Amino acid sequence: KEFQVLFVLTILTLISGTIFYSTVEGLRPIDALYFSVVTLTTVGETPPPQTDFGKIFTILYIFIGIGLVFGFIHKLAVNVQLPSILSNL
Amino acid sequence: KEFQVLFVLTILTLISGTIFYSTVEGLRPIDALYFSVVTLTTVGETPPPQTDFGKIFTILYIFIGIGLVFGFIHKLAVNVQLPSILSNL
Amino acid sequence: KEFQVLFVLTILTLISGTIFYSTVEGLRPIDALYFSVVTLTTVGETPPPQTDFGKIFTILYIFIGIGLVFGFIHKLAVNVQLPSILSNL
Amino acid sequence: KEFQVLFVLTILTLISGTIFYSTVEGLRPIDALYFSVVTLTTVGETPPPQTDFGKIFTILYIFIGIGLVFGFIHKLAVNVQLPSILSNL
Amino acid sequence: KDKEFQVLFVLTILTLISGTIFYSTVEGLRPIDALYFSVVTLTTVGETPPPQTDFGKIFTILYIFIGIGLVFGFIHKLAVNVQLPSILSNLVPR
Amino acid sequence: KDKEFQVLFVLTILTLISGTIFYSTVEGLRPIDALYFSVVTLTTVGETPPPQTDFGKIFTILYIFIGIGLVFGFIHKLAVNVQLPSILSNLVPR
Amino acid sequence: KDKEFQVLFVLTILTLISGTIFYSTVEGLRPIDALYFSVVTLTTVGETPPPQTDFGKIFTILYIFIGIGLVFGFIHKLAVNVQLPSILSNLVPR
Amino acid sequence: KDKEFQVLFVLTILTLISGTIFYSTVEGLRPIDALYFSVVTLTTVGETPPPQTDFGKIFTILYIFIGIGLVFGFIHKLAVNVQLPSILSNLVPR
Repeated sequence: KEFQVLFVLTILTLISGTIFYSTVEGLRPIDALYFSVVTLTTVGETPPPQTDFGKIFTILYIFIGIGLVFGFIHKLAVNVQLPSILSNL
Repeated sequence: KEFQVLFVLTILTLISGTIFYSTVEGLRPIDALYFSVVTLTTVGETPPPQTDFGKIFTILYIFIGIGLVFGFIHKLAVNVQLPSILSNL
Repeated sequence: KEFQVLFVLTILTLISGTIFYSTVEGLRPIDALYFSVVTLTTVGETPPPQTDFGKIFTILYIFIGIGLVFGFIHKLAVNVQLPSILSNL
Repeated sequence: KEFQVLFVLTILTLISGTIFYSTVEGLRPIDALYFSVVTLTTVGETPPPQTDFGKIFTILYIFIGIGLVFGFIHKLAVNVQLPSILSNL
Repeated sequence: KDKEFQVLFVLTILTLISGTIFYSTVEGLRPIDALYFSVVTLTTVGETPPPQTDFGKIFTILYIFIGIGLVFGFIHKLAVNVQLPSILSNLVPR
Repeated sequence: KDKEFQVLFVLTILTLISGTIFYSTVEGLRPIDALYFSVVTLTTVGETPPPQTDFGKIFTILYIFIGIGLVFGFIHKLAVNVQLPSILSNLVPR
Repeated sequence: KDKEFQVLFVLTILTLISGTIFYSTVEGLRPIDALYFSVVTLTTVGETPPPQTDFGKIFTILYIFIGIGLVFGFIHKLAVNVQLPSILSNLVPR
Repeated sequence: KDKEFQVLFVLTILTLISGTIFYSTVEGLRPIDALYFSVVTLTTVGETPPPQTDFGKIFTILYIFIGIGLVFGFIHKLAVNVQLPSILSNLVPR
């Protein structure tokens, strides 16, 4: 249930960026999904937003979304991917 | 009070970068606010500073500011956004 | 054995990206190895993938791979590089 | 002594990148210092290395250096910058 | 954060109040001694004799499992969120 | 997560069952008292006399080292994964 | 870091000194026994009888809640910041 | 990691051996009882009487402060690095 909710809370957040950048920044959804994924995960290998609105949202989106996104990657890591290898080794 | 202070310490830090880059690098404040936000959060999807002074400051600003910035995102996450969803689920 | 496995799990993951980007994105292996290394570590100082397939994979690769990659850097840090300096100081 | 050593271990590491990129990549030291600082801290707002040698080193440098660099920012944060504000509030 | 120290505090008092009612009725302790038996049992000090009735024995087992984690939770929150900061302010030069 | 609380729970019962069989046979305790001696020894309360036989003494040393970590593991998982959330839901206004 | 081990150390001594004064006056213990009762009560060992006066009982409850967290804080800082490094240096080949 | 469990293990045995020598000489305990007094005092169980000599009392105070942190360090490393993985492998279907 914890991995379920972190997973849902993440998808929704990603869905929200995707709708946002693909409307406001004019990205195709796949590129907007990617800009959301690499921004929240802090990879950051894209150019920055071009509209001021996309800039203000990216700031709010990063503060709100990073903690949830990293929360999932953490619970994903230690509660789903690890045991698999760990019991197996 | 802890979420208050981390929040203030953050705003001030952001305000300090914003004043800095919008003066020294010639950015408009909104872009300077963004360069500060994506640099401290380690997203990093902008070009680097262009002046040597902006470069020296970005190094000091990253060391000083990252720990405070990530401190807020953490307390924000676990003490304000989580309970909301957690009590609700 | 823990530092061994985290090390192997990492190499394999890196090997998987390297095969991927050097085939799908057309990178030479050394550049594909680098795109995998700087993406999983969240440095992110390259352009983004150019194919949609490379984009979808980079999203999955980041979620799966970041937790393992940061796990290794952590165990590397505290169990191999630290003691060396710490016993020595 | 702990904040001293983490501080020294960091400077040395930065000094090592700076010598490296300013020789191998042809950067002026100030830009090489910056590429080292934003790469180890995972900001990553520069282009990637241009030589294959600079690429291989950046991979090794990131694995070795990130754990030490983040160790300092952490001890800096919680043992030097925090108390200052915390005792004061 | 304080609401947290408040509830842990209340949850503790209640638990202690429960033991006190229990041992002072079932074991025949005076409340002050029953309060003490609850406090030194949950905190794991344990410098009293054990319960004498089988009912007091069964309850002490359940009481220890349920109560130890709450009790030690309060001592910890007490420690870091009320005594520490106070120590910190008390050590400031003025 | 629950499977975790299940196993810690089982591992604990078994351990307690082992002590109970042990002290009630070797020390001559009635099972209820042997269950209690195991519970207050592993939880470190310790409000009983010590074992009387040398065999009960050797076993209590090994039993404490092996069992304390499991027992305290269950009290912790119990605490944060079963009592806490319940406390949290119980404090929701409806 | 050391200043931290210094203060935790002082805070502890003071606390112990307080109990010692207390039990040796109110309970009629000789100071050495009162020092011991404070040390084994705060550390949760608890291999003494309980207090005999109601005043000693009330104080032991408050003393345990206030003192356990500090005492266990010192044992922890002692452990990782003074005994460990020493263990580490002691295990270096020369 | 194992070297860590090895040393914690050795450090513990030595400490126990020290108490055992001590109480069996100074307190007049037989070694098996002195081993037990050391084990239940460091682990904070504490289901024995206290020391009878003032020297045994002073040593038990120092012994508790120095030893508790090491002893609890071993029980923890024992727990997560030797018993847990074993539990984990033991619960694998084959």
